Amino acid sequence: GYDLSASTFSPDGRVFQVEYAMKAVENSSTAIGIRCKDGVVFGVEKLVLSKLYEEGSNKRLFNVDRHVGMAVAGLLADARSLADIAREEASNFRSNFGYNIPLKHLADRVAMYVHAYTLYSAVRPFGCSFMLGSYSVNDGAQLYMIDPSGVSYGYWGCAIGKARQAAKTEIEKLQMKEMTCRDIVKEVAKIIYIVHDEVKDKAFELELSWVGELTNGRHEIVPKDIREEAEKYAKESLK
Amino acid sequence: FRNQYDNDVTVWSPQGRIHQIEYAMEAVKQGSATVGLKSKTHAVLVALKRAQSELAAHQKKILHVDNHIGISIAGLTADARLLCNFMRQECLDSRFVFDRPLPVSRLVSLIGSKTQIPTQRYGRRPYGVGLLIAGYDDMGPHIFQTCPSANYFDCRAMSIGARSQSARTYLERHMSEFMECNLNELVKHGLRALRETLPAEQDLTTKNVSIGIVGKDLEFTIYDDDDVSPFLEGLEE
Amino acid sequence: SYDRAITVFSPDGHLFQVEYAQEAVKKGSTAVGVRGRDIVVLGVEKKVAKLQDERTVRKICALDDNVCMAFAGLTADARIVINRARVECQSHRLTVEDPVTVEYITRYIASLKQRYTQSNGRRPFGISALIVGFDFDGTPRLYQTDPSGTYHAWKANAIGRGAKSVREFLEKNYTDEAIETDDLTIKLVIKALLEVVNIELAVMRRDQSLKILNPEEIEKYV
Amino acid sequence: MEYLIGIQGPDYVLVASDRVAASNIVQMKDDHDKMFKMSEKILLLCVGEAGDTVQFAEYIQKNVQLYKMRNGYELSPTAAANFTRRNLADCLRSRTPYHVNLLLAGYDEHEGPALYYMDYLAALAKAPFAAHGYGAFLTLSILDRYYTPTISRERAVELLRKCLEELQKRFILNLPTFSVRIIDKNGIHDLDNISF
Amino acid sequence: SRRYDSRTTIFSPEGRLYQVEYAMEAIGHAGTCLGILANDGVLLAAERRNIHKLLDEVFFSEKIYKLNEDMACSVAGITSDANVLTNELRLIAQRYLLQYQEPIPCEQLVTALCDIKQAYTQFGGKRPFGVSLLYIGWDKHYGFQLYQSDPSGNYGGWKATCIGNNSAAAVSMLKQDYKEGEMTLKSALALAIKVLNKTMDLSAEKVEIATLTRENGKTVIRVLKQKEVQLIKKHEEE
Amino acid sequence: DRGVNTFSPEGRLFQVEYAIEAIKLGSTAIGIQTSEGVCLAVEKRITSPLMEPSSIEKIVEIDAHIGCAMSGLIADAKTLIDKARVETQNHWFTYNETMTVESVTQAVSNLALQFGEEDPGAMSRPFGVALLFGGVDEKGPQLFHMDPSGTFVQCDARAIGSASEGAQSSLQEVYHKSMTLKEAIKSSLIILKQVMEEKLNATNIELATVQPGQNFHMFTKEELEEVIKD
Amino acid sequence: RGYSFSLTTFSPSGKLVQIEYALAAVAGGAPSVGIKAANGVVLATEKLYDERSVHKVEPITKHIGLVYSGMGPDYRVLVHRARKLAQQYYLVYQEPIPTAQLVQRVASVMQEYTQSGGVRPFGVSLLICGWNEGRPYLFQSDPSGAYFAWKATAMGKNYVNGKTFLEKRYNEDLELEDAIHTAILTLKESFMTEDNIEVGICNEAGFRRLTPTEVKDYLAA
Amino acid sequence: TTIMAVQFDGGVVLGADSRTTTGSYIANRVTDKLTPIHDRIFCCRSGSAADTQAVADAVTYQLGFHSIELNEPPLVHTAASLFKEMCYRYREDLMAGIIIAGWDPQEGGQVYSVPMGGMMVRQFAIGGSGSSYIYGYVDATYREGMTKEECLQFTANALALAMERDGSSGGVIRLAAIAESGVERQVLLGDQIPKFAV
Amino acid sequence: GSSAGFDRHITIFSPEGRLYQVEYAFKAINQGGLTSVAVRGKDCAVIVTQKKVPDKLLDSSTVTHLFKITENIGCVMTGMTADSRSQVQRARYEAANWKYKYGYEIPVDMLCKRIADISQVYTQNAEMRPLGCCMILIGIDEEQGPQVYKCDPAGYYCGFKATAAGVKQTESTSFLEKKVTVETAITCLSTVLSIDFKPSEIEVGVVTVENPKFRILTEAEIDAHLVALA
Ligand SMILES: *[C@@H]1CC(=O)N(CC)C1=O
Ligand SMILES: *[C@@H]1CC(=O)N(CC)C1=O
Ligand SMILES: [Cl-]
Ligand SMILES: [Cl-]
Ligand SMILES: [Cl-]
Ligand SMILES: [Cl-]
Ligand SMILES: [Cl-]
Ligand SMILES: [Cl-]
Ligand SMILES: [Cl-]
Ligand SMILES: [Cl-]
Ligand SMILES: [Cl-]
Ligand SMILES: [Cl-]
Ligand SMILES: [Cl-]
Ligand SMILES: [Cl-]
Ligand SMILES: [Cl-]
Ligand SMILES: [Cl-]
Ligand SMILES: [K+]
Ligand SMILES: [K+]
Ligand SMILES: [Mg+2]
Ligand SMILES: [Mg+2]
Repeated sequence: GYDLSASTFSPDGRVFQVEYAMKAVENSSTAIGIRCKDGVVFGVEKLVLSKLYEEGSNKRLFNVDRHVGMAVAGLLADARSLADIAREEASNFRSNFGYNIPLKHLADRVAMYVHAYTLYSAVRPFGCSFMLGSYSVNDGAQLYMIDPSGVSYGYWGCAIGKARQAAKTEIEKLQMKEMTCRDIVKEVAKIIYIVHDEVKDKAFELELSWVGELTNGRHEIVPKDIREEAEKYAKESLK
Repeated sequence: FRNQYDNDVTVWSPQGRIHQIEYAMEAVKQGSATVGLKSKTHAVLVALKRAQSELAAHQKKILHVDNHIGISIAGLTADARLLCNFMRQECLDSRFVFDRPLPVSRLVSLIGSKTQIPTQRYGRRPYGVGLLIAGYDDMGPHIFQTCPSANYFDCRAMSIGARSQSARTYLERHMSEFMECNLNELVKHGLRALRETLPAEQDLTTKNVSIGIVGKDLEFTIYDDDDVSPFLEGLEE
Repeated sequence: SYDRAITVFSPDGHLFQVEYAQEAVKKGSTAVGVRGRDIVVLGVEKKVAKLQDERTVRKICALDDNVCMAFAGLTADARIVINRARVECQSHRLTVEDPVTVEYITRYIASLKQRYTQSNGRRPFGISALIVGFDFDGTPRLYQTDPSGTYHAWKANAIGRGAKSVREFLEKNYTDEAIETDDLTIKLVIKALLEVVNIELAVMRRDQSLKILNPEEIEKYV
Repeated sequence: MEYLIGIQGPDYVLVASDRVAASNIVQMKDDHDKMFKMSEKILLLCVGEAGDTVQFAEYIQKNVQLYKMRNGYELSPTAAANFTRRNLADCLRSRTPYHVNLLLAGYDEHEGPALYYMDYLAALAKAPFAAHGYGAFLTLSILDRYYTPTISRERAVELLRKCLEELQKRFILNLPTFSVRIIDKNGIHDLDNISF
Repeated sequence: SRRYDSRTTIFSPEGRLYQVEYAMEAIGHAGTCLGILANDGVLLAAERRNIHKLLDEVFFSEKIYKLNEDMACSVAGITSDANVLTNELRLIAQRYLLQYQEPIPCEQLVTALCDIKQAYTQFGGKRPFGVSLLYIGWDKHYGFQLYQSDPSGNYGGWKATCIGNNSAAAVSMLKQDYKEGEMTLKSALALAIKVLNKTMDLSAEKVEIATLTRENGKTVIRVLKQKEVQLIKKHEEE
Repeated sequence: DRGVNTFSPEGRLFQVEYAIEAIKLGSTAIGIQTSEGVCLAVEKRITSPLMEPSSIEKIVEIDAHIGCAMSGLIADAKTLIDKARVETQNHWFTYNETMTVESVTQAVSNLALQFGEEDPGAMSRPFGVALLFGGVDEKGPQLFHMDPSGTFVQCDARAIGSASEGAQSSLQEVYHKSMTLKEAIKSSLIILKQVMEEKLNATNIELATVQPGQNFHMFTKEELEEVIKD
Repeated sequence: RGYSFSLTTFSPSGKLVQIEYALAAVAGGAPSVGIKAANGVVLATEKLYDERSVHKVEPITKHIGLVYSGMGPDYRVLVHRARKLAQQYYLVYQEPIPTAQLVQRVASVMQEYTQSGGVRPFGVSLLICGWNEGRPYLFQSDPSGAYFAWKATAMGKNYVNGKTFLEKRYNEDLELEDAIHTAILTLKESFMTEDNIEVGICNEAGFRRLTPTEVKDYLAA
Repeated sequence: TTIMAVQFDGGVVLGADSRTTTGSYIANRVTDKLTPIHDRIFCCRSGSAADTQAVADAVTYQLGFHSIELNEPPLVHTAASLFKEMCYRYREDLMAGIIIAGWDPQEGGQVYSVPMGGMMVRQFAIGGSGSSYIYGYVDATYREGMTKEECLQFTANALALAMERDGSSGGVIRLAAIAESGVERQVLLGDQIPKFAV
Repeated sequence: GSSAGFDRHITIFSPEGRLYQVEYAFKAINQGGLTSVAVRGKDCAVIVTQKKVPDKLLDSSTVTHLFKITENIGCVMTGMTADSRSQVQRARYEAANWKYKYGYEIPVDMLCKRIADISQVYTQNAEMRPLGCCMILIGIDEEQGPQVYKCDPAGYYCGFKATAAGVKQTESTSFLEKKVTVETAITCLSTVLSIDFKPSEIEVGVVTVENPKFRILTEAEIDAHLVALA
């Protein structure tokens, strides 16, 4: 009975409420981020739960600043509120300091907010993990990932959700450092099609966004035509 | 193995679930069925209204929010009015400040942000209400669905409430022809879907059906009683 | 500050904290009220030591010049309610320039008690009160309040330990003959108390203010 | 302007006040009463700014009455005078000062008669006799001239009458009638109005 | 959190306040303390729970507190709670003197503190104060007075009473021996020793006696010196 | 222990469920809406002959055009009645018009579900009372029902309290749209008579009407005797 | 945010168990000794570490010092509060706070944590020494907020044995030099270098910790 | 007071007089009006000495903490922004005219004016009561592409001229050069101060 | 090892006067699976810690347990990562605020004391948990020379000649005791883990009397030490 409150340690020094929130992420479908030569690309396996939904419903890719994208897995309502926290943090930074928030600083700030929800019986931990991606000439490409505990690290490649371990195996095969975003979108599409459990979950939409030199440091959705080319490449690669 | 994990909205279960949110979602399933669908020009809400007895009026299900937005409700009536009031206020605020209607998708975002807050705070509870939102703006007609979980969905068509699963089945079967329907055909599609929720003996009447319509050149309007007769008249058994 | 919901509904529509407050009343000394023709009488059981100062521990208290009350239950809770009512009697004289009606102050006391059954961080008051006095037209009045905040007017009533027995006695004994004179009105109260019982008694007459009877005068009736 | 006067004798206090309520150039009331009964043996006489006078005096009144109901006995005149001063002094530097001048007259069973003078700044002084208003300027010297500590109630009334006649003669305002009251061991007694 | 809340301010199914009753249990295990009213004064007699040989004794008293010019008190229960309450009594007395420029009547001081204790039983969700107090005093209304208050915020006036250890046995002895309206201070003293003789299980180091009298229209509160506490020798003869 | 804002697995608020149960501890109240007006009738339920029947007030005036019958925990209702009275006067002040029966009912029901331990000292629980609002506005005579959940609805005829299920059956049999007010008064008195524990007389019931013609009228003892005679 | 209910409550037998459990933390602490001499007071306590980096014997003012048995971090809180209370007094009265006044105010803080919402009591007992009115003082303050004036006492592990040892070897006429000797011997009963004990003295010249050199000299006796 | 800052290729030069007056009494004749805010960021202070000292101390705190969090040398523009935010927010309570000048690896040598009212502009800049008298001089003398040595001379001359005419300016000339390699400070006193005939 | 009530869930005393929740916080430190070592000499103070990069997809430059608090104060964090970062931010805040208020750099002992005092609060207030982490601070003091300080979740703190934290704390303490600076720290950590490190497998931070500014060694700088020790 040591697992009811985030203000309670178990006898072996664990905080089970945080671990239980992480399980909610593990039950979500997979999102991946890959940092390449000149930017960052995001892809999401977005499960189609109903044919009644519009194509574009329940986006899991967000702009949190003009230069910052965010990819989420877990409880989507919690993720949306974290997107708002991040947006407010980027907004406030510009007001105070007079320039665009560095990605590392934004990650740190939002992570400390996430962490604050792991200490108290008064609130519960966020049931979401997310990736932040950015590009500028001065800072280059950066990709960070934050989990429900509030841990924040930078990555060359990252995956969150139920097929995370399987996604990483595929990502490790890439020499992403040498590749352009154009090549990476195809690889991201590919990896999502590989880790997709076709037997268990039917129907998914592929969601793609990027930020890099090619977008002039602006986080944008991957154009439809490029997205379709990536889908066709991923489909034919899978045989 | 569930007893101690299901009383507080701040308590995660070992399976990575929140039981209070799930229980709140049961509340909308207890509500009577409502259907929403859209064409390229109109968004329509259709709702079944309960009455406890013959001498009682049928409970309202469709509410005006702004000239361009209306809602249908399923679940706790009190939560529905609390949310309706918030929505009305947001629309007023937008027109006051910007002198233009609040885009429908922006309002839904505001709802999701608002309804998420009590899901993370001790001693608070989720909103036990689901909404179908019909709107028209610069991006055309819209049907949104909001959940006690504070999640929201952009829909081609949707149904929530009791026995709504069979309304959803109808909608999927016919949704390929919704976009090209005129208003009359679109409402009939909504009525047919809602009729699927009824027991085999029960029928749509002017007492139990409520219709809301918003479109390109029509402000959100609610049709009740004698006003729903034109829509029912051309329906095949 | 402390915001726990203390008084809550239980499965049969019961408010347990209020019912428990009513149990605290039953542990209290018996108090009897009788409304006469031109008199109102309160009588209370006193359980007392020989070494005790009688003046300090009284269960009959004046709220205003024209209103007094008796109580049964938690004596500390009673002191709080009495002093709240005393403040309210003065606020009324201030704002309306008239003395309070017996009904007005009853209504006030009752709504105070009701609030403590629906407020966070508080338990209900564990007292019932009998409130007596006269109105402007010289009509005698007797009201009862209880922890739930319900109030009613009575011809005669009892509260506290063995209130049910005393009530059943008064039902059979409250007639025109019993309240025909002032002596028989006081007697009926003493008889009502002697049914479960060392007694304190007070009388209030039309525009004459509260008069507490001497132990020698009470010994004459017993 | 409003006039107040008090005269303390051996076992009584005599008090009087004008009965005019003025507004601009007119008398609006000629039977005004400026005396407030605090308890059975205490009178508070209050003059000054409109609104402030009745608000303050009635506040003290209800509080003195509440004390009696809570405790079963009354405030002594001295306790009531200090209570009054505390309240007025506390409000002096607040958002709600009261521009009132007061006499408090009372009889205590153990202390005998008492008369207290208080100005709007809330300075309190015990006096054998005192007066408020512009009328005080014309009457205080008559009191100084004729008063003795052993003055009888009969003489006090005639000495009051001398002061009031001086106002008729010499004072520029029309003050034709006065409330007169006396406090002793038997409580507050209404005497006849002194009229011109 | 509703899980960890012990709910100190609720009714039991019988209409009882458990915390109040458990507090009164604590008091019954505290040092014996009794007060006796007489025609020419009041006294407090307390059992010292100090008792250790290596204690320093820096104050004029250990269990008897002066409250104002005309009042003292003694306590049974949690010592630390008593310190909070006695400080508060001094504040109330001073607040009254500021306002009225006369000393607070004894009953008014008792009522004011009891209102604080009552509040702790009704709201705030805190534990009550585990203190019973005996108050002695003189005022111009009722002269010499003795009061007792308990954790619920109930009080009463007494001609003689006892709180703390073996108080039931003490109250029995008082009923037998106390001559109502005929007690002097010298005979009250005698009765106090006699009562403490039976209830305590007597030395001058083990007791503390304070008297309150009137001299030249002024209240005198004095704690008897060890030499005067001659009173133990005067009893053993009887 | 659980919080006041806990959902059951069936998606119901426990406290609201329990508050609705408390209505069944209440005495029977009846309302009938006709084209000639609305009538309200309530069982007083005298518990002792020593109690003054006139001190039991279960029909109250909200405004000149609106009455209110209550059932359940009567002490809870007083604060709801005050809110209704104040709100009608607030509406008059601002708009210089009478507030509709529906609008009054709506305003009172806004209070419901506004409970919870999150200040400080706000409502800790729902109100354990049901209300019948009967009055006349520009839409004609109207009767509304509101329960502890804050749900309100227009009713042709409604019974609340312990014997409401049986009384509602009787109402559905006797009620018709063209029914006069005098019939409605007699109908509800006949129904109250059969569902009451005590024998119906002129002292143990209350009756009030609101008509397009005249203001809220509480029936006097003599007026009740006339209606019973039949 | 914070809990508003007490975590210390009365048990059916009238006990406050949290306070008793707090005293169990004290009794499990390292031993401390206080001895009031005729012309001073001495406080003594048992302690890769840098022993000079943290101290158990601590000045509050120029004339008041303190030591503890129990939980070190809880002690630091009370040290900070005591220092603060002493300054608040000085600002008003422009006079060093009497030892007894300091003890009373600190004990009052300790009482708060037995009643206030969402907190546990302190798991420390204090020994406070001071010099004012040309007279030495020694006080103890327990987790409940109760305080006692002692001629000599011990707290922590083996305090029961320490107290009877002192009862045998302490007289009132003993001066400060001798009091230090007997205080060290009291710790020696349940134990030694000048690095593992701390000693503070208090006389007319005020309160100071004995230097490691000074302690080394007393150990030579 | 006269304050001034000039950008060159690879850094900035700052300068100020040293006179602090109460009315027409010189309370401090050797004031230091060039305050370091970070390793390579300075501000020149004019207006209320209370206000500019308080604002400078506050910004130093803010920029120092910010710099640790980011683990990088701060931008001059960031320092200027922090001054602007405070000077604008409390414009009704402040009497402060600031010049912010320094070097960062991103933008090099930069000069920002934050005048009374709390607007912010990149510019060379002059401020203080004494600056009125040298507007014509600086407008006539300034040349694009000046070396560091020329900027020092330009600043020394301009300040000297202002110091002669403005009773509220005078004393010594404090100069600072800021570049990648660091900060170089010097004082011109007596004969070292440029002289012009009457 | 007895228990009563909620003494294992919140920081109240157990029957023997223990705080179980505090003890569990020490267990939490070991969940990281890392060990850190700090040693001071006359000339410098050094911190060495393990750097485990299991993934490869991690940007290893962002994987660190060494933190600059001020220019002149560095620290190593052992335990829960997010808890650690939070305590680092607080230390940075306290240090910046000290400089602002007092006009000189915070002493290492004072910063450590402050963090420890903050941690004490979490051991006394029931509503939050202690942080499952451990902080070791290094810096040069003007008078005392190089300093090494450590504070724990219990709110204890101390200065050391040398110390360790994490999984092999006890084994490291044994090693360091037997020895009584950069070479010592690396050797100690290599012995208790039985590894023998690559330059990428450890992190090293230094402050010296000649160079007070906290410095993190590069991979090449670490290698020159590992090659010399070989
Ligand atoms: C949210 C999504 C869903 O299926 N429901 C029930 C109809 C919601 O309210
Ligand atoms: C902190 C570290 C140390 O050596 N001490 C004394 C034993 C502390 O309390
Ligand atoms: Cl959902
Ligand atoms: Cl549904
Ligand atoms: Cl009146
Ligand atoms: Cl009863
Ligand atoms: Cl005093
Ligand atoms: Cl019902
Ligand atoms: Cl709480
Ligand atoms: Cl400190
Ligand atoms: Cl020292
Ligand atoms: Cl700073
Ligand atoms: Cl300017
Ligand atoms: Cl300027
Ligand atoms: Cl200037
Ligand atoms: Cl100069
Ligand atoms: K000059
Ligand atoms: K804690
Ligand atoms: Mg005014
Ligand atoms: Mg200024």
